[PDB]
Amino acid sequence: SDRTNEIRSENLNDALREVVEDETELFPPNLTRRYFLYFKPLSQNCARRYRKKAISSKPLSVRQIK
Amino acid sequence: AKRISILSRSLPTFQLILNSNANQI
Repeated sequence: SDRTNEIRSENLNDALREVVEDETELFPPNLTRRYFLYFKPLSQNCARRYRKKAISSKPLSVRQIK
Repeated sequence: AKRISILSRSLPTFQLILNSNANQI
């Protein structure tokens, strides 16, 4: 808001946004998030219904992981 | 000039050329 006002001051509504965006320094997305994101494997029950092969919910030993 | 181009629509450093009318050694 500050820089939009100051840019309107000298009088050098779309390109104004692209000017302000580049002219200013802001906090990036990461330092304003507060949530975490995880993935839940593909269930075998669901993969056997729509006819798909679930590589994810298949368990594995420690030797088999190459 | 950066603002002027963006609002009036790869810019190198601009050259300053000085012209004067004063004492001459």
